[PDB]
Amino acid sequence: ATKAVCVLKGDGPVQGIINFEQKESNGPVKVWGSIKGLTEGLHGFHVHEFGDNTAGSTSAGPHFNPHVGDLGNVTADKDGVADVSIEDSVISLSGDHCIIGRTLVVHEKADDLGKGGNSRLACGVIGIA
Amino acid sequence: ATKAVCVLKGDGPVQGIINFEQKESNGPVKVWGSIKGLTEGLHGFHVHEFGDNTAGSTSAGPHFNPHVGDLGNVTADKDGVADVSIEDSVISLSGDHCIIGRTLVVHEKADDGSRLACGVIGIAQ
Repeated sequence: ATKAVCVLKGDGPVQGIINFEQKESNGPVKVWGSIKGLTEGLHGFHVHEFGDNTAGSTSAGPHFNPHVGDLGNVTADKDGVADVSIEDSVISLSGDHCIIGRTLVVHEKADDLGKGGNSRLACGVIGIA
Repeated sequence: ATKAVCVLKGDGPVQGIINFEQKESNGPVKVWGSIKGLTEGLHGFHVHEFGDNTAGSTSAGPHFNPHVGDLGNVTADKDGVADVSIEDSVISLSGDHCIIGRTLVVHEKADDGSRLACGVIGIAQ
């Protein structure tokens, strides 16, 4: 049973802790936790290719994609709090789609997931728990 | 798989960026960079087991050791800056001794105490 964690931090007040759990390699990964500092509403949620935070989230590179790193959206409540509880079957804590050592980021805007009719607030490197 | 980077940050003034490169699987890992904010002298330099920074360096766990994570000491000069240039053949960016996703920490006292700064080691390439 592999487990991962990510502390999200930015220049603003955005911050959170995200947990990852995968009990079977090639099984689904459960991701859960909370993020604070958000404007209420839908915020894009992505794993980026590089665990490079030398320039904050700016150095994280592209959406991870061996998108595979597309985890959808999170939703902030009126205290700007977002409870995250996701189960993703595309990402992984091992092998080919492993996300350990990569960057997690919550985006300013919602991710319309390509179905829209046509700044990165915080980030952290995904580490072993 | 072949390069890693780690931003070291703590509560105090210690901060740095550290690089890792391994172009051959299971080959020696080259580690280099600088750290500033240190008292002049010898400071312990280790990889700790968890990439868990939920409590700063406090949640980082024990020295990584399935020590494998011991990288020796860095040495701060009179301006409190330590230039690092190390070659370690025990750590790796893959396999059993993979340090990617784990925590790098520089310690208060020398390694013949309090963790001054830490960071999660991430993929740079």
